Amino acid sequence: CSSDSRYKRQVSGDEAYLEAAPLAELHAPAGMILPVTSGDYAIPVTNGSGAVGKALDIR
Amino acid sequence: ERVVYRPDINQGNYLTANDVSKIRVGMTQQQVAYALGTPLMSDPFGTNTWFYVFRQQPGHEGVTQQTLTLTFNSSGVLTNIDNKPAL
Amino acid sequence: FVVKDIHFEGLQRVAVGAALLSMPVRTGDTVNDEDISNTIRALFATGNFEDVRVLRDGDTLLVQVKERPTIASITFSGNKSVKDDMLKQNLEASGVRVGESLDRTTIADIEKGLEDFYYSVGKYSASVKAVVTPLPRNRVDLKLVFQEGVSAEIQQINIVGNHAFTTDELISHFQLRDEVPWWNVVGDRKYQKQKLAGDLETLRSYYLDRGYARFNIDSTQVSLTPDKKGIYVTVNITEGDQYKLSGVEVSGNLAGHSAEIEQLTKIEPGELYNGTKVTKMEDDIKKLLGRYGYAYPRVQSMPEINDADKTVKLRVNVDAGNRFYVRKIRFEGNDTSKDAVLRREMRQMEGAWLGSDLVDQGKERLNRLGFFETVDTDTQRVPGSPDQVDVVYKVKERNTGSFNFGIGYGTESGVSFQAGVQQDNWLGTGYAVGINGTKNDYQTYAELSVTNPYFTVDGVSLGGRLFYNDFQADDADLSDYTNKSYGTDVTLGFPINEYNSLRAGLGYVHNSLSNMQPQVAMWRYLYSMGEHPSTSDQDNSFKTDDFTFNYGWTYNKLDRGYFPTDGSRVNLTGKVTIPGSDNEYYKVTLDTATYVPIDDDHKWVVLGRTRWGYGDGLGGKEMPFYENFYAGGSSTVRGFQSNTIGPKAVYFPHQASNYDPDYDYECATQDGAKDLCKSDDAVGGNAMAVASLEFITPTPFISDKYANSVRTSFFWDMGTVWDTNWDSSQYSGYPDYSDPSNIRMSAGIALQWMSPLGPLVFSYAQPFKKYDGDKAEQFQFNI
Amino acid sequence: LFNSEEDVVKMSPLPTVENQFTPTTAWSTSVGSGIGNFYSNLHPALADNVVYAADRAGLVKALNADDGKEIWSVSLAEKDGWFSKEPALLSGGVTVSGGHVYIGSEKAQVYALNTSDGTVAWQTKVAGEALSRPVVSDGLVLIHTSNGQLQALNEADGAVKWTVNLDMPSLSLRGESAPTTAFGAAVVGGDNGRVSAVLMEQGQMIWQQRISQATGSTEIDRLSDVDTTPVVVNGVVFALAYNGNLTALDLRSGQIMWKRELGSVNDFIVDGNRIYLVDQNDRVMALTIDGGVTLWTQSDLLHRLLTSPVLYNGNLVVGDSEGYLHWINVEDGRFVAQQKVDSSGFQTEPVAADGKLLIQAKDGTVYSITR
Amino acid sequence: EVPDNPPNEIYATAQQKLQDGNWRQAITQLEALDNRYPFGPYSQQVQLDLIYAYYKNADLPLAQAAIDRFIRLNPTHPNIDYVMYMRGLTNMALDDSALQGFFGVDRSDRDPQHARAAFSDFSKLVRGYPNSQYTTDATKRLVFLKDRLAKYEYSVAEYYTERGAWVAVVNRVEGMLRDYPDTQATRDALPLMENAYRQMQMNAQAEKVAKIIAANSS
Repeated sequence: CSSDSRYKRQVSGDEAYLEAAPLAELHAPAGMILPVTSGDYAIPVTNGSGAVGKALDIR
Repeated sequence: ERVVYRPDINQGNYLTANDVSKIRVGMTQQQVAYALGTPLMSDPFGTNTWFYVFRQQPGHEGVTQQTLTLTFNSSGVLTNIDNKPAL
Repeated sequence: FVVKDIHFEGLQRVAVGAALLSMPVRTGDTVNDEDISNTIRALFATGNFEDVRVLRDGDTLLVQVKERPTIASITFSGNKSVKDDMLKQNLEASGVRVGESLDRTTIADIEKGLEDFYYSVGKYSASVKAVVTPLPRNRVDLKLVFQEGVSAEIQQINIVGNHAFTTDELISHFQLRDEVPWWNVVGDRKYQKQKLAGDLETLRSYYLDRGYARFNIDSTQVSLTPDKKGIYVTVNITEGDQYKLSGVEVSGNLAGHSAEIEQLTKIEPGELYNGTKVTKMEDDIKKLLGRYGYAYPRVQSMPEINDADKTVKLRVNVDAGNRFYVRKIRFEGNDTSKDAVLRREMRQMEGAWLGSDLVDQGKERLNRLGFFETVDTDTQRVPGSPDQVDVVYKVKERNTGSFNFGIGYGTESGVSFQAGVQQDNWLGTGYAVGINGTKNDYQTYAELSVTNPYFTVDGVSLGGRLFYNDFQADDADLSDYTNKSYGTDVTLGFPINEYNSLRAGLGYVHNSLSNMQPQVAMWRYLYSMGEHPSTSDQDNSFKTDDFTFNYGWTYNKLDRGYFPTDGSRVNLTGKVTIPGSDNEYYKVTLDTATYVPIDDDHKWVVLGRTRWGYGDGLGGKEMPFYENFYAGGSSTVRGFQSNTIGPKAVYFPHQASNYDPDYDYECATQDGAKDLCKSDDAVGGNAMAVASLEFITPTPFISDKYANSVRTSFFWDMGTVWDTNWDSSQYSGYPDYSDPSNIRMSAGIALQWMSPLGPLVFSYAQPFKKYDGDKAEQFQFNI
Repeated sequence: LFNSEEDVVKMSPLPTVENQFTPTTAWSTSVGSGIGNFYSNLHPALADNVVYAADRAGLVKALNADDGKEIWSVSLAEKDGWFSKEPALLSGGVTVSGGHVYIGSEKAQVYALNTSDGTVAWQTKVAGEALSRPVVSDGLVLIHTSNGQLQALNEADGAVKWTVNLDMPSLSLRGESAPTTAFGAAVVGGDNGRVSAVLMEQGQMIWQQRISQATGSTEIDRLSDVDTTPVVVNGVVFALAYNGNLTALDLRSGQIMWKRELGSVNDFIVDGNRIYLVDQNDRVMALTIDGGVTLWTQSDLLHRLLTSPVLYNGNLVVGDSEGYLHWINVEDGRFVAQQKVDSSGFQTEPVAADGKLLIQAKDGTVYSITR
Repeated sequence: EVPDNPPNEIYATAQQKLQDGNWRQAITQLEALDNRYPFGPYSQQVQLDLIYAYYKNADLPLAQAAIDRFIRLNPTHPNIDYVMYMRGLTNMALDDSALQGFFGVDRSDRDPQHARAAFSDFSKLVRGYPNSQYTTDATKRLVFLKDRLAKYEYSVAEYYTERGAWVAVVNRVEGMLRDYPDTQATRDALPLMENAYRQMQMNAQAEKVAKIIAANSS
């Protein structure tokens, strides 16, 4: 049929974004704090959790 | 630095001596912004200090720089026109 | 009545409820037969229903419908040259497509709009017959029978009211073409009124640049010549007698640079008026104030035409922006190679006033990159302040990876193969990886060429080379003169100007020679080496550890790094020995690449690729024979085989070859061919003069979607390579090659197809001049 | 070999070459290479035993109308412009009115060549080339030019008496609106497919009625070159619209007696009560003058390059730019003859004058024809 | 593709090739189903299986075409939480992909475009749909994607430190700051802002950053 690295092929999927890269907020002193959240940077940690990542099925 | 030519490095954004004399301690930011618009650098978390800092280095003959700040107060009324030379 | 139930027959694209809402009576509404006939027509107002027979069972409605919708196919027949989709676009304009609502009414309406599309083509002599062919369960095939007669073509243009310049004079300036004799072709003559509109503006310039500023084209009357091909134009103009640029009075917000702006408006008061220069001279202010920070310098001129002396008076009104527009910049299409790699290819810095051309200079470095497909940007003014412009450099990148081939034979010969593989912008780093080598039963070879182009940011291309030629000639090895060669070179770059860049490194080689051949020039360099190795034998071994300083410099004002169409690049490269070397010589060569647009649209472009060189000793010990110059085969001159342009070595009266085998490897060995024979492959000279001249040529059979990556290019390739020390006093009874006229020649075309492994080029070329004999393969397969 | 090169689709050929009453030439001659395949409204005028004919690059030859022996010759080849000795390039036809030969030229010029020698007894530049033949009448050289300008030039010395914009869209809807005179009115059609009457004396519109279509949004062909020039039987305007659509109107008010908004006609004459015509399909029919009742037809010419229908030698005669001539039945449409005297053909009109049938050919020029 | 067949016969043949993984021939069914029968009762679920087939065939814009189709076919549906995830997830897959990862080269400083197009729709999922099995995973992606664009923009911020336009350093750093409140790439842009001030001899403004550094030494 096919061949790739002595397998057939390799398809797309991720758990790396599920690994959710570490974020360390500012402890910045008063009068030395920027408006440090702008844009669509708005992540409500919401949970209908279900399967997640590659285990998350998609229909 | 035993080289003579360098590909010339600049950094503009500077209120010239006209732009210094155009404005005065007491002006609003707007009073400067009608002529001189925004700065490309202000205070991020303090007062309204409008920074306009020139830099340039031509030819291993040193670097030049003209560091201009415009400290408007919390109300934006100008309180300091500090233009600093190189170094 | 009042309907208790509607019977919903035959809908098949619309729903029952979607029918029911298109029915003015819904199930339960009071019902008139007026409303029933309204239910007839408003379901015809679906556009989907062939017939609508609304009736009722007393009051219980029933709607008998066979239906128009989803078209299963639209068959294009007669759509030879005009694209299906072009013809489909008028159909796609007509609200009907495959899977849409048919209407058997709008058949000629689509067709007329297609002849109205034919009207726009450059013809009307073409027709279309759409044929409805009903298909299963509602469906319909739309067979479009195209009755395409003919186009139109430019036949004549009468310009009345013109008395200054001749009409056909102007037609020669006009892209409306009409001259191809049967023995004189300059192209073709075919028609568009859009050329006409531009050639009206070619005319509109054509009086204006003189001084005619009350020049005005009154009207233009093109023929309905009764042939459906004939174009006879009756242009009405007013010649509009000339005016003089009698003065400039530039004004407005001149932004304190008006003296410089006055240098852009240094005119002659009373010169014969050129509005196009005036059009240009407005923009001269705009780039200037652009370079002065003001990205938006509104400059409006007004040549106040004074007819009382036949002059104009150029009012200009200027209004600049503010300086510090360059706030920051953005980049897009940086999705494989590093953003900061593309950010360092710019020249306008953020946190600054604008120098307008540094963007374009920065975009030219990206245009001179060659990992790109196009280089563009977005120079939006971010709203909010007159120091607020970000520049969003959206660009497009190109594919990489390449191959070069070489083989004698597989699975029946020995382990013999030539390799080579290329990976540049190596994993999105900008690094170039090009590595080759070969292992055969003649020799073994290893080589590397990998650069860190920005190991240091100041142009510092950390490019190192190593090679290991275990060159053996494994057929009679000791008699076939084994010489293993290996050595190093690391080379570096720096932008000495911002379009000029230097190259420099140290070259080392470790040649290890053994039983040199009885060639005359072979011992002759060894004679200049101070050696006196024996002509009549193959007996002598030799090592050299030559330490040279190689160098270079790159000029770069040519368009693309991968597919240019305009400009030139100068790349001088050479080497000179240092003390510590086993020989004191030099070796310099010259590399040329210029692109001159034959077509101003650059469809044809002169491709001037010539090669030059000279290397000699530094006194005493000569330049080695392996540093000679050549051509032939895949080279400047192709249609040949390799090493056909140069000196051709004579052998010596010689027996002991170490036994070159039994009438094999004749070098005037003892096995036949003795006593001073001469080879015909070019062993090459210490001077190079070769030149290849090529032409970008568009094909009409590959679409320029994917013909634009293909450069078909014809050539008449020729050149001369001679050795200044190949003396006629030493080479008289065998041919001499110290003349700087040794013109071999072969002419033909190359075949550049751009594959996913990059451009792969073959060639066919025909030699008709061979200076002192050339091995010629007319079919040439380079990449 | 050539079996697989390219493709087009086009017209139908000529059927029925007939020789029932076998035709001939009255004489044969030439005036150079004349009106040509280049579309131009030049054509000779036969008068006074003088073949007033010109080739459209040069010589205006008076030939004798017996043998085509030259009576005089001058050349209207332009000695002036951006260049000396440029060709003639004439747009309007030969108008011999009094002692001048008036010809509208593609140099946007109208001349008056003195009929005794051809000396241009006056010359006048006009507003564009003469798209129609200049109707030289009442001292008014009345032209429908390529811009549609009703111009009146003094036919005595050259003096524009008015220049009034005629009816044609922006691009030249090439086709005649030749200002033919009726009842002291300038009776003009229009290349938009309208029809009008204007004042003959000053160029003041008596009326103008739209008849039918034109190019643009009811788009008609590039072959559409239709004489909107009327043949007004005294009070009844018999004209075509620019798409060939025939009609009958009032002369002084433009009130429609009848209208063929079905007309597709190249060339049209009113022959008694029988409008004889050359269709755009080149089918020769006979419509009425109190309607469009087909009195007879002939499809024995189909998609030809026909000239105007004329009656000569006892037959309706039509020729073509295919070079055929044909002697149509005056009744139902049968060729009683066919005369192949050219094959380059005729853009000029069959002049049944001097008892001849005068045609300058396109390139193999002037013949005269009889039977 | 698939000829005129019963829609359920096409759908059952799809449901083989969806369970087969044969998206090549499932989309051959599922499209030619909705090419002839987009009025199917499962023509919502066809698009739900199409995006399922497309993205698993890695047909991300054709997924996005079917997504926008399912946006336009079913703007009211339970699986728009799937779609608003899939709007992010296709843009998550649209952003960056290469063979270099087996050898150790990364792209989080290459494509910001579909990164933010993922961040828009993933956050539109976790705002608009807290109910889904997608709203927790995408939240983790969004936590990852904030630092991903930070690693992009810090790589930009590292560049202008090398350029010598020290306004252009600190403008990226407040761009690092005001967009990313918490990323380490911002926390390491926090030295670059003060040092660029020390280049412009704005040491006084640089020491205000040093207290932030002293605060975010924690």
